[PDB]
Amino acid sequence: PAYTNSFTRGVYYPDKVFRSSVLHSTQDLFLPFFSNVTWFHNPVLPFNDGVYFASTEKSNIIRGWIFGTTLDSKTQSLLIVNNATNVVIKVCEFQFCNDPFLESEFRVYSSANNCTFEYVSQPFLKNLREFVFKNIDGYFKIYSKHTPINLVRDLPQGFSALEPLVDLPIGINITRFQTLLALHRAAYYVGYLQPRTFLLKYNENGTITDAVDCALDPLSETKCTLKSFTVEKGIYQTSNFRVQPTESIVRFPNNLCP
Amino acid sequence: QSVLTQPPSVSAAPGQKVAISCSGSTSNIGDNFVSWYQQFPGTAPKLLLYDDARRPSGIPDRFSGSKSGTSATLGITGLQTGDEAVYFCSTWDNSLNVVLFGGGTKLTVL
Amino acid sequence: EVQLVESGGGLVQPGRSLTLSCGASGFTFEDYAMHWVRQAPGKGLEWVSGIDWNSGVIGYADSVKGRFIISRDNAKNSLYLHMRSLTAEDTALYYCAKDVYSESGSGSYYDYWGQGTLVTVSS
Amino acid sequence: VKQLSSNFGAISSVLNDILSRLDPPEAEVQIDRLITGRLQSLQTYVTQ
Amino acid sequence: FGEVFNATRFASVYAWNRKRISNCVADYSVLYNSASFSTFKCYGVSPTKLNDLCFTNVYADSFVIRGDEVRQIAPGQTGKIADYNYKLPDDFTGCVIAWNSNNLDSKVGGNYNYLYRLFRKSNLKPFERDISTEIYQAGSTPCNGVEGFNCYFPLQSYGFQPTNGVGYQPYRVVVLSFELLHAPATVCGSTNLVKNKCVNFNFNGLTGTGVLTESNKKFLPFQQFGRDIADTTDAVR
Ligand SMILES: *[C@@H]1O[C@H](CO)[C@@H](O)[C@H](O)[C@H]1NC(C)=O
Ligand SMILES: *[C@@H]1O[C@H](CO)[C@@H](O)[C@H](O)[C@H]1NC(C)=O
Ligand SMILES: *[C@@H]1O[C@H](CO)[C@@H](O)[C@H](O)[C@H]1NC(C)=O
Ligand SMILES: *[C@@H]1O[C@H](CO)[C@@H](O)[C@H](O)[C@H]1NC(C)=O
Repeated sequence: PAYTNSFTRGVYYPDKVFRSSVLHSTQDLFLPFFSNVTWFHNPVLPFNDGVYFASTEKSNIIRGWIFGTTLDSKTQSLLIVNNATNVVIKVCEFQFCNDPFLESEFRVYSSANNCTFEYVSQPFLKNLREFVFKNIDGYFKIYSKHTPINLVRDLPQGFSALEPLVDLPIGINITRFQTLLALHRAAYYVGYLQPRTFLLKYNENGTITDAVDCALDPLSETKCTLKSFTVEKGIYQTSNFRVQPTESIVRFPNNLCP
Repeated sequence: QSVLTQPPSVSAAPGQKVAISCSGSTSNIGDNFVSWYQQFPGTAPKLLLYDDARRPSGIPDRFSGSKSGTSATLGITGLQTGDEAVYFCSTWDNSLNVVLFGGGTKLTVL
Repeated sequence: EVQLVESGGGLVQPGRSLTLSCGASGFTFEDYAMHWVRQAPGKGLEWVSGIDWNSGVIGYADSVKGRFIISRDNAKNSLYLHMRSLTAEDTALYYCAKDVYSESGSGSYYDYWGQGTLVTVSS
Repeated sequence: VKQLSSNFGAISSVLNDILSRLDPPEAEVQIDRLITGRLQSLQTYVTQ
Repeated sequence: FGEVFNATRFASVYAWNRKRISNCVADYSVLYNSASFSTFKCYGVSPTKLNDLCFTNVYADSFVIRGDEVRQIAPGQTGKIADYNYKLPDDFTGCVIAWNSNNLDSKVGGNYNYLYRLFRKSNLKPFERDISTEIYQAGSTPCNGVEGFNCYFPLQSYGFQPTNGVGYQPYRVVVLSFELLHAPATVCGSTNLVKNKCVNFNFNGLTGTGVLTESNKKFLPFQQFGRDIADTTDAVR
């Protein structure tokens, strides 16, 4: 449904470490370069180990997300809501409605039991808003960046690194995903993270200014093996090529006991 | 056991100020502020005054009154038709260790 | 908005027992203390029982002491009053009361009142 | 330098953590594995 | 924890409730150095160990138990009150705190505030709140009236007069339950800084030996420590 191309977007800061003028190669769940991102403009999407959620301008409509294995009172579900003033995160057992949105609010669920977490902070969200949600070993993480953009027909061709915001120790399973809107009496792209190897470039101030994905094409893999961004003329041995077994046959020779 | 004392019934014409008096022992009214409840007949009681003069959201500014000593006074101004109700003053007693509820005053308009 | 559902109130014989259940919605049940108030028709309001955040019994009306038991479950968001040795004096309308102060020691007022259920005690 | 952060078979690549959370009878084998790995790496460096 | 300890009223043993403690630091050491509690027993837990090592999902249980029958409410111990009111798992990793409540929980008139279940059909499972309002029936003797065949009523008011003996006098006892769970959050409980000297340092998870000097490198507000080529830490915030 109206797929688009993510031109080198969705690169976040893998760790809280200062590196200056160091080309470091990290192995982590990143969004592959030049991939297909669905252009929605509210289905229940799968999580699949991560999501690169964005927003064209959103004109203050995109106002939260819902995370839950079952979206019912049977199991706990995570809930991030923006009330236009503060971010509100709850992990209570909610019975989420089929069409939750946002004056008409509080209709998103009916039952709120077995509350385990509560958190209020400054609000997360013309204007390009980007987000990465990931759940590694029960520590739910949220990265973001809010850069002003024009020509907002589709994702721009530029590089911008996502500084971490919050590291929630929720510890629950996350398998389904759906955003929230503010119905009144404008689009959000979605990408998916996969295990990839990058070659991050840090400047003198510790900000990532460029990166190359070490699976996109042979030139990028060559840059990653050399650990550089410029490669001189020559022939470089990059990887290995091995054919894989297919069928695993077993053969034995053709006097049963009475 | 101390009992909060209220006049049985009060009748006033619309636009006439209404004074309701709650009488209590020093241990009950003196320690904690009285709370006034306006109950329309056949309906569940609704809090009218919290902590004496202070009014909870949804209570008209014309409702007023001041508690002096062991006596709590409720003052109603700009009285209108349909404001008729039974008023109860409630103050917990430290000495009795039980909540005390007033007999009630029957406000009405003819 | 806080809604206080009322149930378990019905005509009962004098030498019998009856349990009253209050349903709490629109607010955290554990955070706010819950109280029982009864009012017989044509009579002034009478406080019956009180409980707090820790579910410790604040007390009982002297007339109902030793015949009435109060208990609440924070997880179920519900409070139950057990009445024994019911009498004609006991017959009244029991309204759930929501108390802003958990200790209820001072400056404690009832933010919301339940619609109430009618206990009738007769032979 | 960069081959000082390799397990070589031990539970951890740092001596302090192994010494802290293991019984001295039991950390002996892990320390010995690290000794062997680091000695082999330094021998290869010196030889080349 | 102090607010729970300084509660105006304590829950009855039949109405005992579990209070969840999480998302806040807990100073276990303050309880010991206070020494304001008549009794304090740590089963499977050492006071120094509790400070250094912590378990998530701390649970606080509040109930009033006579000093004489306080012993019955122990892990691996069976008592009339323990069997039908509060049950503790034998493999309990928790500390129980008991102090006299005669000053406020004892009344000359007497208190119907505290009640106990004398009779129950079966012994309660560990950490099971008792909820059996109905009188003994068993279909052998069933009716609102009391046959007297071991029927009566399970709940009886406790008597706590000042004249009563110290064992009879009410004691406030809280049970703390410590368990290890999958959820990452844990409730766990700091010298000065010496610059231009060889010292051992223990920054927040980063340990090593070296000389600390004020730096010109400015980190991004989310970056804790710095590194360099070959990945040897050479900066810290
Ligand atoms: C995106 O999808 C189109 C068809 O839906 C496909 O032709 C294209 O190769 C896809 N892009 C990538 C990077 O796989
Ligand atoms: C509440 O959640 C905890 C942990 O998820 C679980 O052990 C407990 O049984 C739940 N209780 C209810 C009433 O849902
Ligand atoms: C996630 O789902 C798996 C699959 O059954 C289950 O084993 C695990 O306990 C779940 N984790 C949580 C935190 O619910
Ligand atoms: C790095 O920091 C300097 C500090 O003056 C500032 O100009 C800017 O943020 C960055 N400059 C360059 C050249 O990277």
